[PDB]
Amino acid sequence: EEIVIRDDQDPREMYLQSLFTPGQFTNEALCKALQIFCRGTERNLDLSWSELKKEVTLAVENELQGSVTEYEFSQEEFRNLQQEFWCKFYACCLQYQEALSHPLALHLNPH
Amino acid sequence: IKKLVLKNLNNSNLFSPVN
Amino acid sequence: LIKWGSECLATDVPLDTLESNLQHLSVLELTDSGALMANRFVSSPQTIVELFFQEVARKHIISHLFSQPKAPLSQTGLNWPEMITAITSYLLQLLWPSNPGCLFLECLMGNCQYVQLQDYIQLLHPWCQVNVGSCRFMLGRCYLVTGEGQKALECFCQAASEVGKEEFLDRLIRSEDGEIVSTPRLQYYDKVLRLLDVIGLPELVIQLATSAITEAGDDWKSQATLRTCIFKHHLDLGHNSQAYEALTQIPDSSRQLDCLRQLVVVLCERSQLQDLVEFPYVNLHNEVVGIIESRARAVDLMTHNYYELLYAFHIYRHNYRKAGTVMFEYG
Amino acid sequence: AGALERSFVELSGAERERPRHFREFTVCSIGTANAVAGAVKYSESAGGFYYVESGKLFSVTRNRFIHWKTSGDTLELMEESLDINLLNNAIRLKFQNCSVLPGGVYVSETQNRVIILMLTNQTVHRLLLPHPSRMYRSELVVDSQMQSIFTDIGKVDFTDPCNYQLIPAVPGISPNSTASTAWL
Amino acid sequence: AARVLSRLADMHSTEISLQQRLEYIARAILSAKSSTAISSIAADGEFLHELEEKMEVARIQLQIQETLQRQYSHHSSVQDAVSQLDSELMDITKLYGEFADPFKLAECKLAIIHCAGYSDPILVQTLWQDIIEKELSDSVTLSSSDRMHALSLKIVLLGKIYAGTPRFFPLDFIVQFLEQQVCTLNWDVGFVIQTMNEIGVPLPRLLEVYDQLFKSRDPFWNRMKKPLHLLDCIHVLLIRYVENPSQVLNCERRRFTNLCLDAVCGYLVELQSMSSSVAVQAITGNFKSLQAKLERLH
Amino acid sequence: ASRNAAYTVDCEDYVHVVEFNPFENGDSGNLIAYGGNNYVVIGTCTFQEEEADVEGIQYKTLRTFHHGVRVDGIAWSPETRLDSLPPVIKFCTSAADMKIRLFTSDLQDKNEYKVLEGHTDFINGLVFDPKEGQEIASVSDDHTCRIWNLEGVQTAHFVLHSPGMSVCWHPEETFKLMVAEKNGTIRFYDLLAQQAILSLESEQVPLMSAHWCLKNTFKVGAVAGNDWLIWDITRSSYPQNKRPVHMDRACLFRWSTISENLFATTGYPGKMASQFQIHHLGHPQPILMGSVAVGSGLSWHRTLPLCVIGGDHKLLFWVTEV
Repeated sequence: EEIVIRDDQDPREMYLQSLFTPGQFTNEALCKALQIFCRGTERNLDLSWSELKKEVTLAVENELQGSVTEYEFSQEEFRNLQQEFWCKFYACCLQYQEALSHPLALHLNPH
Repeated sequence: IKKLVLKNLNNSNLFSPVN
Repeated sequence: LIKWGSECLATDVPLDTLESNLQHLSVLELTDSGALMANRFVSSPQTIVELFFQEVARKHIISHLFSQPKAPLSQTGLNWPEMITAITSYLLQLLWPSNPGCLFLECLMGNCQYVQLQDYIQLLHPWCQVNVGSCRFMLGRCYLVTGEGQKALECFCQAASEVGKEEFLDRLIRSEDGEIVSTPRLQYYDKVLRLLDVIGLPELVIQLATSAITEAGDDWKSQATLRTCIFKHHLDLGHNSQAYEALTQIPDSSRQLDCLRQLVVVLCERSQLQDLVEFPYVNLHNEVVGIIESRARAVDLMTHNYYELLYAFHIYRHNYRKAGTVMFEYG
Repeated sequence: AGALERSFVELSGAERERPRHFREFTVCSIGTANAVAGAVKYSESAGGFYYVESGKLFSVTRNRFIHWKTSGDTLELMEESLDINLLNNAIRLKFQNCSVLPGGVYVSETQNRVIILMLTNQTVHRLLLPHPSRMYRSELVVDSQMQSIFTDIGKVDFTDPCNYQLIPAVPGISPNSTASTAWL
Repeated sequence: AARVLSRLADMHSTEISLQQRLEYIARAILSAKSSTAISSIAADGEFLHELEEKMEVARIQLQIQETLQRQYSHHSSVQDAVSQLDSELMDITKLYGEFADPFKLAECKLAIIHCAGYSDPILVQTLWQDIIEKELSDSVTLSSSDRMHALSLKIVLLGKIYAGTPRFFPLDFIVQFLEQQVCTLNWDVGFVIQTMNEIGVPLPRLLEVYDQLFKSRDPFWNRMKKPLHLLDCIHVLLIRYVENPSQVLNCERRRFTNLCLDAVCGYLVELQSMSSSVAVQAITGNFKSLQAKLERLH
Repeated sequence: ASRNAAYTVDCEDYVHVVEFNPFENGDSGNLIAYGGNNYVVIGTCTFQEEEADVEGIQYKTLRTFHHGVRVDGIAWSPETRLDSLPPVIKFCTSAADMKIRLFTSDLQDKNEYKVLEGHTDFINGLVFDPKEGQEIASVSDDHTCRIWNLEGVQTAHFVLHSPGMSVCWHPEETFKLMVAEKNGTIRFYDLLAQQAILSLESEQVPLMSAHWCLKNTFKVGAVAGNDWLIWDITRSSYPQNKRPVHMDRACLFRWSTISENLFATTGYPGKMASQFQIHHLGHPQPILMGSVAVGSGLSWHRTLPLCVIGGDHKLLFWVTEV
């Protein structure tokens, strides 16, 4: 539900590892988080992993750029805003991975 | 005329009805 | 390391970058691997362990499991609990850090996974003491395909210590031609010299063939072809005095006729006419004189100073009597 | 071998592919346009089927199966395979002015056709597809990608009275029953 | 008759309405070739080039409009464009800018630039690739022997115009590209040698090209698994010289028999550095058989 | 087409790396350093573009230092000067024996240097303390960046997520270091907190070389796979300008010493020659293209729009428009 990030680490690296690590998430969860975080119209996001990372990071960068309202700021305030705007994406992916992990039946082959 | 002149700038939309 | 290989992504490598790498790997005779072309219509990135399963390990695991079948194959059913457990168990054995077949590293090299192949060899090297020559050779293949080719030569000179020990190195040296007269290291050095000329890094062809001449101290056949190859690469560039010595080491007294016939032409056609004159060479004193005399007796006397060149040559070769006859014919 | 297998582990099939393209087909159930849109939300549900030759080392149905998911007006269907990838396997069937019954999907094999029997709150349906041993003519596949039984479904008439039927209001469905069973 | 055949070949030539007035071009050509054969006046042969130049532009406009019918006949303004590529003589500028780019007829863009004149190295090299790859394209329905013969006829015809002007005939590039096509298509090793021989390219200058193309050690021959190919070309070229020595001038031939022995010694040093496969053994035999004929040509 | 070199100089051995002196400390501004299979050479280059009584070029050797190993990389100290009595030549090199050599010379007949040891495969990149000259940063295939003092002690280090391929020290904020990694990441590190600051991505693997624009410190530039890549740190973690550059892959990058829109890049050694290009952010193309026999290294003259590349027994030089 939350990621530990050290003070020798960039928060964008840690979240872009976890979001794209094999079998944490589905493309079906990530694309739903992306469509709704972008507050979008009906984009059919038929994307690969190496396409999808770019639209995900650029969506977070456009929202983060949308938050810097003054002309002078600290590297501490930047790392805090970076970590908020990534957690705010990650928890959205997790809620769409819940809603796609939910169980509907068993299937068995006796052959 | 044998001479050729490229002019991409203004063309007529081939795929389209005429105004 | 098996967690990391099961999480680490394979690269989106182009077909152009794969068919070129395959035509750089056939240079070693290693591979019936033409089947790699059949399946790359995939809609997803794989991990380096998934890539290894689909294009190598599954082909071996299913050969092994049906090698000695406990009932006729038209009467064996598939039992999922025994099948999946045995397939994953043999994939773990084919990923084990001490496995002497090198097939995982060969899959990464064959599929151009040359960053992940440095990081995997580096996570392995401080504590595993198996496949060490195979790992320095395949790290040398990384350093070639990243352009770090002088590190690659040192990694091949390291891996050369371990030929005659590791099935991948002792596989790399194999042939259908049966003149088993050379050393396993000279077979390995030829396989790497083929690669360095098929890439075209002539420094490393010159340096490695010099390092091969010490482990090739008798054979005469391979000495004559390798020294002809050193002579050629020096002369292709401009190393006319290094070409010279690599050539005077040629034991094949027929090749030392033809190698001069390249050198004298290339020195004339670069106008490097002093290199051509001081020149101790061995053997072909008569043939150079016959080429200059036949050229002098065919050309116009006021267009090319061939008689004064031939005089200067006969004087400097302390043959004043032939210098005199040449100047008298000229007058 | 085996042991006694005292526990199992779940692995996801969390594929890193582009989102599997569910080919959507509108089942325009003739006559349902008189329905009152007080739609009964049931639950969602899923299910599956196995070929009778799927366990055999030399079968064109070896390691193949069929599975489905249901929500609202919609039924989703795929064929899957551990052996060779299945082109055009993904489909979606969408029942106008109806709602699907949870578990109201049944599959029957025959030596010529796969037959799928489907139930909504107002219409029953019979879909028919080729069996793989009528598509393919060989104990040798050479193709590194196969076509699914679902590939050719764009040639089926979903308004044919041999395939679709409006459920008669007498005897009539017991109100809000999901439960059914269908067979050949 | 020419001043009324012009008034059936001005406004009036493919038809540019599309099909009856190509008979008027071909018949005006027949009438002007009949005029000049009965009465060889300047002007009735000057008007003949006007008609045979109009005849290739006419065929390019036919290649355009039928390709709109054959590809795009479900678009509304193809009826407009068909009625336009009907009624008038369109120049190379109209044919490219108004039709072949808006419809994107790559086949017809290649057809237009084959006709659109010639001008110095980079564009000259593109146009020689365009001419080769059009004749490779439009011959796809025929066998390798017939496609060799068609490409030979094209490159021998245009080579007999441009080989007299070495800004417009980039011999060295045409030889490399034709051999890279032969190496791909699996045509004869005698092919590019025959084509350059039948243009009339001086055989010593033809050798200077294959000599430098081999010395390039181009990764193409290696990437096509034929790393020997240009030595087989040099063998066929030098055997063709040896068994017809009239292909070198009776003063130059002695200079050339040196250069051929000097080069054959070079290629035999090269070959005897290679791994001794049956091909390297056979070609070492072929070049020593060639040496053992050149040693009698002097 | 290629441009011929404007100027050429010949050597005792092959050249594998070459770098000009970037510093303005006491008449040292025209010094050049280069490395071969056995040695490092120090000399000077005057050009007709700086001294009006010179036709073309005056090259001059000052000292060869023979140390019996290849030279793989070179970095200058800011302490280097010719105005002093004696002069001070101070620099370091990397070499095939996985070690750093610190040289300090008064231009007497000497062959004296200090060795620093502890990297565990080859060393791709070196940079001094750009201001006081008292430390050296170093990157290697051993997955480390390492800081070292003149006493030869490792003073700090950072672990990387691939081989370290490039390193740059900030000249004013001298507590900030840039590193670039074979995985395609470029990171910034703080030397006083001993922590990471931020990172950038190439989209491309391998990354082969990166450089920091010391005429506009918001600009980063690199090569990876077949492209050159340029970022602006005030905007995005991805390359604001990206272009395919070399067919045979791309190897080195250098920003111009004098212009924050001018830079150069090399390909790999293509069978007989390395290809190179000069690029300008105002242009859709390279402005200069070049080709060199086993062409090696890449550097820029301290004051001229002039670049240098080594190779087969030579240094070769090109002048460009701006």
